[PDB]
Amino acid sequence: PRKMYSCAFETTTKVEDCRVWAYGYMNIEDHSEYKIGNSLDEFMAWVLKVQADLYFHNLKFAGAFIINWLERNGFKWSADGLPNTYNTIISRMGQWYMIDICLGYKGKRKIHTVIYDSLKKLPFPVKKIAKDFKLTVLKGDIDYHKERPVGYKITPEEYAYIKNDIQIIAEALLIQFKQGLDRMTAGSDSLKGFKDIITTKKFKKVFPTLSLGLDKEVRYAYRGGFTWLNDRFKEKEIGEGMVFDVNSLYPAQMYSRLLPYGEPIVFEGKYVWDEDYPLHIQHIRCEFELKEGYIPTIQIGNEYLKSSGGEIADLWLSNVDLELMKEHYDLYNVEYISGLKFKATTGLFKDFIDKWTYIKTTSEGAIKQLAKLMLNSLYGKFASNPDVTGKVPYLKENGALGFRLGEEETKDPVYTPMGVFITAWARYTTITAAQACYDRIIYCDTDSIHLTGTEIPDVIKDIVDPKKLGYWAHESTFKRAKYLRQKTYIQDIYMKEVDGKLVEGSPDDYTDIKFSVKCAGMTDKIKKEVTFENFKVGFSRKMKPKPVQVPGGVVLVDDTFTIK
DNA sequence: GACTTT
DNA sequence: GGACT
DNA sequence: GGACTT
Repeated sequence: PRKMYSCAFETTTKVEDCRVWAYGYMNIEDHSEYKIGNSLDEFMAWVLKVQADLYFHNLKFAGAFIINWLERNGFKWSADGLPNTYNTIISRMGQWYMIDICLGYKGKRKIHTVIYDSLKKLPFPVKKIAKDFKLTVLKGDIDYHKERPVGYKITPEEYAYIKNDIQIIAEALLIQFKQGLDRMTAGSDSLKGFKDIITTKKFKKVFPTLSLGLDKEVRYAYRGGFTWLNDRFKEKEIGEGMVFDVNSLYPAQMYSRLLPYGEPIVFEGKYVWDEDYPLHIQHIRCEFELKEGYIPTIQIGNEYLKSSGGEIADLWLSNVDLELMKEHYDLYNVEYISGLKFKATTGLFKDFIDKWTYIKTTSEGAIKQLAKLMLNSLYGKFASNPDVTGKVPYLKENGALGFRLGEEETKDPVYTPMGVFITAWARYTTITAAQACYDRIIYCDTDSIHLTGTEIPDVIKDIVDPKKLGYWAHESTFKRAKYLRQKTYIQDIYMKEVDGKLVEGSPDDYTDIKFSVKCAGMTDKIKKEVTFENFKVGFSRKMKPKPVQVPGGVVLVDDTFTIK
């Protein structure tokens, strides 16, 4: 069958002169077959002849260079696999999955080279993959901005970095493929594995294909994690506190919660209790005002709302979310419009989760990471959007890539109600624990609650455990902290030296402090600049790479990052 | 609701 | 915090 | 065909 290669480019960083200055490829099955060179023309000649499957890490980047070349070297876009054309899978939202370059046919053979994104398989930076998969990695980075003219001679040091980059991804992908995880994406692998375990026969019976109209209604109720900063603590210096984190939040909901299956039944007005269809999604219009003493749960944000402010809220809510809302808010002018009710059961994920949890628990390094990936990448596939209308590349007048929305396309839904309820139960888990600890609650993010003080609250003692699925682990304790916004905080965390290594400590048992920085969108280089003294709204650094399409490819231009 | 790449 | 060219 | 979320 087809050979597989791990590939990379190094590129120049001038908007007026953007080009590949190095390429590397390495056979994923035979890491001894590899080549590094300084010509995209040379690389692409190989691409056209190799009739293989190629992988770049973060194809959205390298892919720009490839398409720029194709468009200048006699290839046009086609969905239909015509000779001397290329097809793509680029989503509406700009996720890159595939470039398929068609040469035509020779004798019986379809001649093509397919290029995939290894980031879809291994959703971490290369450096993190090497660390977690226990693979050899060289310290440091290439000097990105060094002056490199056309034909620039690659140094031994640059060559070694490029070889290491492609070999890390080759090693990681080979391990993944040897486990049987050889579909296009981590989520696709997870879903296939789940079907293997429950059987396709059962899957089809219990997760029937919903009409596009019904799927759209269900999807209105699909929301993600609960992330919230208590205004009481916004931009304030905090003393001691502690963090609890659920042990495997989403798998825990899948393992034990009542979850929907089967063909829904539509109803008008307000849901009437049906023990046989005990879960529902309710379309409701209302105004609302948060009750004193309660955490807000309605996001229409980023922020969770205290009030509808005279704008009528038009919501589709799972019963889990609806009951939270009714408890946390006073509701006014309520109109129950319509909804959908579902059969439900526990246990649909037991065997899958048991299998991969065992592998996780009994394995190390690479295989352990893959078990985590299988467990973590399943729920999201249930709410896959049946609208798969994509984006088509083209060369703009200036010679840079532009993208147009392509032809309308739909596919079958998977089973969106399952996604709606998995995330609803996850939110319920976190919101209810935070609410129980209302007097001390600082911040929530998805599976974690942060409290003032250092003693475990009595009200959650019985649901705290360092390891047990779905319980809250006491993750850390801090000496001081500062929270500016959602996903934007720092902590001085108590640590202790054990066996010559630093691990989480406590106020009564610490040796040192770990200074921890969390800020969404902040790069690691910018994180190095942060201190307790300078961490405030208005903190700014012109150090955030932003991708710009230019003639030849993409330049990552350093842009201003500001805490707003 | 992306999350990485030079 | 906020990309989706 | 493929393709977690918008």
